[PDB]
Amino acid sequence: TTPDRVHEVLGRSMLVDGLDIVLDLTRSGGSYLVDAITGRRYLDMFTFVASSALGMNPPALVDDREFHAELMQAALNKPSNSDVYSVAMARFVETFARVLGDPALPHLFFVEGGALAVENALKAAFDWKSRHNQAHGIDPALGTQVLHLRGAFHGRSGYTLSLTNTKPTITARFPKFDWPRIDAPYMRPGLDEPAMAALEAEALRQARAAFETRPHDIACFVAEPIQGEGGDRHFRPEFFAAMRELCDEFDALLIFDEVQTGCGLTGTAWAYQQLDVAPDIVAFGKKTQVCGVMAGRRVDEVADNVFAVPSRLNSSWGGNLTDMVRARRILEVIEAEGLFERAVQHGKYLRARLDELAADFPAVVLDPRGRGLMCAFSLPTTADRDELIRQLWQRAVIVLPAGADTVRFRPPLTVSTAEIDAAIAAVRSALPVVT
Amino acid sequence: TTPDRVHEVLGRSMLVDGLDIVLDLTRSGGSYLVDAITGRRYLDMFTFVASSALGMNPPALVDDREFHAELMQAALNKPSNSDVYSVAMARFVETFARVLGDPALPHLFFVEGGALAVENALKAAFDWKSRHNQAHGIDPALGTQVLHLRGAFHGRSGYTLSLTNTKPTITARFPKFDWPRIDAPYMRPGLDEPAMAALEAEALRQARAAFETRPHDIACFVAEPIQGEGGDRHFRPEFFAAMRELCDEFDALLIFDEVQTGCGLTGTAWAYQQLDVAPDIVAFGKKTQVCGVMAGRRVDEVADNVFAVPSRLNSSWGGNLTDMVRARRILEVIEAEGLFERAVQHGKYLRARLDELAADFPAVVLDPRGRGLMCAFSLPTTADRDELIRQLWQRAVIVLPAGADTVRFRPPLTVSTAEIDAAIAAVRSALPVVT
Ligand SMILES: *Cc1c(COP(=O)(O)O)cnc(C)c1O
Ligand SMILES: *Cc1c(COP(=O)(O)O)cnc(C)c1O
Repeated sequence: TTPDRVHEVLGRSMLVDGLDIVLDLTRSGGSYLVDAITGRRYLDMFTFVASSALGMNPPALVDDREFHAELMQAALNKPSNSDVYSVAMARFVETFARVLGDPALPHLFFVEGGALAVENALKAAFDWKSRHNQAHGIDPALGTQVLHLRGAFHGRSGYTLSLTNTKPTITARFPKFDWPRIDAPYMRPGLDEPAMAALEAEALRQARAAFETRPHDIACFVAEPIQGEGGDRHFRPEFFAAMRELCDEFDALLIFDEVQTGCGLTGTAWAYQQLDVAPDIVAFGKKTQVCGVMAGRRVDEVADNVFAVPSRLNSSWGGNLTDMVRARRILEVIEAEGLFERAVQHGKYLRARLDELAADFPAVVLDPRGRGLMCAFSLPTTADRDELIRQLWQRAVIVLPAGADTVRFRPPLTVSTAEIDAAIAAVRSALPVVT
Repeated sequence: TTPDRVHEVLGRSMLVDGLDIVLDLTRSGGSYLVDAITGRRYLDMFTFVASSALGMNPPALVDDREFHAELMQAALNKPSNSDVYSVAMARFVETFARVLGDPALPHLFFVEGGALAVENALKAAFDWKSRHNQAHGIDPALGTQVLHLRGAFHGRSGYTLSLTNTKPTITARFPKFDWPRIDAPYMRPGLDEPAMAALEAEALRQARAAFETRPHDIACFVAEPIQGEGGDRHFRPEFFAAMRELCDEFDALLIFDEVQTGCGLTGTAWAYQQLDVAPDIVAFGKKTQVCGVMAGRRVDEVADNVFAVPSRLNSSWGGNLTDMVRARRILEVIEAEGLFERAVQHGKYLRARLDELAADFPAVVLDPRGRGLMCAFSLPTTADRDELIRQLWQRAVIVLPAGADTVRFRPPLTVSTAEIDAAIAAVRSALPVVT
């Protein structure tokens, strides 16, 4: 099978709606994807839907002969880490705890897939609430509902389909639980402090109303600290702090879905660290390669919780050992090279350029925004947005759409300022064409 | 981190309830796991919960220098196969279709994880039923329920938690849909043809009753062709053939969950091929490394089904590329070495030995059964069963429990008759001790 036959071969078995290239696995490197058909290089602001921290074939992994041996060792087989432990696994878990750990959240659980990471956070919360109810004389059949936001994306699995509400295509015709959903009071341009406070107070009102009309039945509140797929919607720290207080008042856990924001993209290990809100459970994935949850805070108040009792949470594999070994090495690079700090500084650079774009194209480049390297801007209509992405593609720059009118940037943590300049130059070239 | 410190390090972050060994990734081979602490060798009848087809470090993979290069290439990174295609991916898909494909089921979809494979089969069915309803003047809000069996195990995710019913520990305190569940008419010892027919007719009655009391609302019937976790319960081909007819009468899809039975364990690619029943959708995983579904038959009658319309099914990664590359090579070994046929012959050998065990220990070794290499027997009580497993462990043989009183054998497809003899000898030694 040859690069030029890839789309034909796949097309016999599956819907083939992806990018028009064939990935060269060997010649791709850093912030560049190589099309194996033409040899053309593509500037990567997409990073496998934000799942690549270092970009392709990072030198620290490719040149490391000892790591090669460890990776091969892991890659040849696929143990069930659920019941069979290894040195390779233990090294990963200890470096995860060191680099990404929170002392308040000591319980770690790993699984393949971001939606299932979120599901395990939910299951922890369902169990916690039922048992907390039981211990205080409340019916243990209560504690089965999930408070969540409009415009949320938490995945495409049985429980997360009841939470995700972006494109109808994702959720239509699939059975859902009737769980309480509230307005998302995200920052928008031309809203001052009092205006934002009023917006938040209304979501808070709706949240409080949900807790009071469904007594002892809401197990948790789940949120993205910054909504990704819904359109890079950012929230003030004040909103989540108010939600944190309200969750505690009604004995509900706070879960942050950091599958997209996590592992250094915003400039810290986790976006929540910048919002000064302490969650009870964090779900992670994408850049971490292996997915899962970190849990603690109020979780430990229920002694027979899901992390203390055998066989409550499980999967056959307990995550992919190859992913663990690769992630261990990635985390070591992040720590050794100070990549979180690099994300803060280069994020400030990218944001500044998007502000300049807004100044030069004020009716077209709307609402430039970001935290660290997680940046975006919007266009007047979805047609403009879709056209801009096509024009960037022709110029060999890969970016992703979000929501109705957003273009999002997801560069690797190792992106250089020259590479950011190249992406901005491509946007400047394309804009007169779309107008 | 040293082998003797593995359990200590992991114990700081997670519940450590697995096997008492530390896996030596390099020295393990074939039907033997090596404990890195002692160097003791363990006879493997467990195969990472039936997910390993060839056992550890098979020579055809370890000695193949070209494959090493391909595997390393895939292992260094983790592309989103959902939107970025590669030669490595296309080679996998084409060899999967060749070795495991069914001409009636041309639609292939891949995902990480067995439960999510089953969930995607369900989602295909929900969409199919709603749209089939709509096209025949029936309310498209109908078609949201799943007919399933008692003692079923389909996973631990949002939708499969509503199906799985083995140990209460797996499902307790998690929100479920109220879906119709019927008795499982599995073969048991000392039941003749008429007795079995009577048992099946009763399950059939219950199935028919479910279809009639929930009109147009049952999207599919899902089953394991042989129930694994529930206790290796086998069904006559007559039962599923009757279910096949009944599904067609009420316009519902038939889904086989072949995550445990699949990829050659029973002697054919899929267990369903031996039962002479044609499903509409098959979910697969474990031995396949990448998980997913094959779909066709009645699925294609709805033109805008989930395999024809973009973005209805998805995950970020679209399965693990390292898993695909390893699976491609495994499938090539299976095909080149005739491993399906090897499973039939060695399965007959194993079964014969378990019959001899039943003859020598008639009050203790109960209900010897199996299809190909998927074999089991039961003990009088769960205490006897648990003790037998402890006694086998002391003798360095790894087997798994199932249900209340079953011991299951899950050898690799490459198991030799001498290795089967060794496992049987260990059982013979242990039995007088348990009695
Ligand atoms: C994409 C993502 C998920 C789902 O992860 P998958 O691996 O595709 O299942 C969940 N939450 C957020 C915020 C995500 O970005
Ligand atoms: C174990 C298994 C699954 C679940 O697979 P996971 O990878 O653990 O999610 C589903 N169905 C059957 C029959 C299984 O054996």
